[PDB]
Amino acid sequence: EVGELIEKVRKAHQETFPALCQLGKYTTNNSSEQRVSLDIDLWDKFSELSTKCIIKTVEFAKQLPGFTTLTIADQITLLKAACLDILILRICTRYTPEQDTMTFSDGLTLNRTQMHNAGFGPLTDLVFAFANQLLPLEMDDAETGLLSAICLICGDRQDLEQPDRVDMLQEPLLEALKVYVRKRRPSRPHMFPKMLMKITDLRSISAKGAERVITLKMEIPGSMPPLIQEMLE
Amino acid sequence: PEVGELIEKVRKAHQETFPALCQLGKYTTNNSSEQRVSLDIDLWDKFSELSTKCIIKTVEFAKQLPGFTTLTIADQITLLKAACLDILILRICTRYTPEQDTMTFSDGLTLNRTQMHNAGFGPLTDLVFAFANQLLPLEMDDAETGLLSAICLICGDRQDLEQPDRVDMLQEPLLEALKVYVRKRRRPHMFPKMLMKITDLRSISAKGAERVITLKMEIPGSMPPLIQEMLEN
Amino acid sequence: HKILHRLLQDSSSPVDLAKLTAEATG
Amino acid sequence: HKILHRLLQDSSSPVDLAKLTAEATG
Ligand SMILES: CC1(C)CCC(C)(C)c2cc(C(=O)Nc3ccc(C(=O)O)cc3)ccc21
Ligand SMILES: CC1(C)CCC(C)(C)c2cc(C(=O)Nc3ccc(C(=O)O)cc3)ccc21
Repeated sequence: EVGELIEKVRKAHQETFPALCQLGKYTTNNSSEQRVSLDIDLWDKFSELSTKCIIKTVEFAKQLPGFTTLTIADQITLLKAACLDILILRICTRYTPEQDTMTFSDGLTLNRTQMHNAGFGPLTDLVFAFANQLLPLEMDDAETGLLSAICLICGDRQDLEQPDRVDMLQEPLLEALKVYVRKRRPSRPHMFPKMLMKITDLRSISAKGAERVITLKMEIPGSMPPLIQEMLE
Repeated sequence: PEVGELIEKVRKAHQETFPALCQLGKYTTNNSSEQRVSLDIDLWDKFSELSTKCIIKTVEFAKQLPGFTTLTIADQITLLKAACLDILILRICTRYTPEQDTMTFSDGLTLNRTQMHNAGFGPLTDLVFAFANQLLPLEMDDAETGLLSAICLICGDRQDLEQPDRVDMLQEPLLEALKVYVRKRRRPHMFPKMLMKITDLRSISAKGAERVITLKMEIPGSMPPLIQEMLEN
Repeated sequence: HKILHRLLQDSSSPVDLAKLTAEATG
Repeated sequence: HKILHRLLQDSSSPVDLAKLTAEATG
């Protein structure tokens, strides 16, 4: 029963988020040495790639058992509130420590300075620190999918019409992750609570992400893409 | 065996620095209890004074935590500044009276939702009151409130820590103590649900850091020296 | 909301998806 | 910074804490 839930969540994450193994990297060299307020160019690709991964997050949510049984209002509410969490967790899972870079789903591989100029700004060091904090957890697709599924199906989100049903769906996910951690890494004693503590870091960063969006609007040349604008605020 | 006594040290540390709703003589005020204002100055003055004193109480609590004073002064300051709002928000939320929909400060000041808003919470009010309601089914006592306070404070994922691995060596015993304590009291999966409440808190306190900046524009003079010191970039 | 909605009520189809992606992009 | 340092590196007493409280509140 719990093995099928783990298999379902892992499958859903693999189908909507390709591993770093399959992606061919490419690198840009502009805006890579000096920090600017915003490199218009990197922002154009960055916003386009985030819009596409937001779409992948909804596909991923629709494959999680029980999510489609919630009202559409609550699904929208959960997705808007977890959007930045899952995006940041995804890009931090694609961090290459030796290069100090992050790779997007199309293969775009940016260093720290380029991440800043693309739109991260003062969030840059926060995100790169979190990506380093994930390294000792040795996370695979199942653990990354389960973490995303737990952040998304959170019964404590505001405006939830049925918080109780959402909490009912989150409990099997948490015990699935606990069981999975016990079987994968029997050496690490307290790996399960430390993974949950990483969700606390992630929710802190993405709360500061919702703040960066406000200042990004006045700096970009135009206005935010439609889907991003709907998800945030 | 260390685990059984760590619980009592953190419970005793919390009880000395935070009088429970049990031993507090409530009192109320009538001004600004019906209409929502941008900021009631009289409530803001009492609220900021009471906040400064509970910050001092948090420092006192931190100093009783096993191992906290063995960290460098720079790290102690860094941990305290990063967890200050979390512990403040957690403390006032554990003084929430559901039937009255009120919160009681350490001197007995008991405010309703509108007064909490007018005192400085502003757009945070519904977030804080929702969290205090989500704490209710947990039936928290002084040991649990102190343990989650300690866990939020002794966090080696904070930025600019000099010895993060040492901090994290101190947090793992605190996590084991809470895990054992909730197994001894008695919902059947209490331990992961309490850790998830930390994710909510941290998210709330990050939004609190933004509210501080907006508050500085709306308050008459300046922020008290200690608060301005704890909450600065 | 608007776009978000259709993504959730997706008789799903690469054509539908392509349309919502362009709308999502702008 | 200036007051948090003295509250931490503090030999306890009610008189010294009363002074730091006064500086903390302004
Ligand atoms: C809050 C801020 C700065 C402004 C608004 C947007 C642009 C939404 C954003 C997006 C992310 C993010 O993580 N985007 C990703 C884009 C592509 C992939 C992938 O290809 O796997 C993964 C993640 C982080 C911060 C922000
Ligand atoms: C972020 C925001 C709005 C602006 C800056 C300050 C004023 C620091 C603040 C303080 C709290 C808070 O919880 N203060 C408490 C005051 C007294 C007691 C007690 O007596 O136990 C407990 C808590 C919440 C939000 C904020």
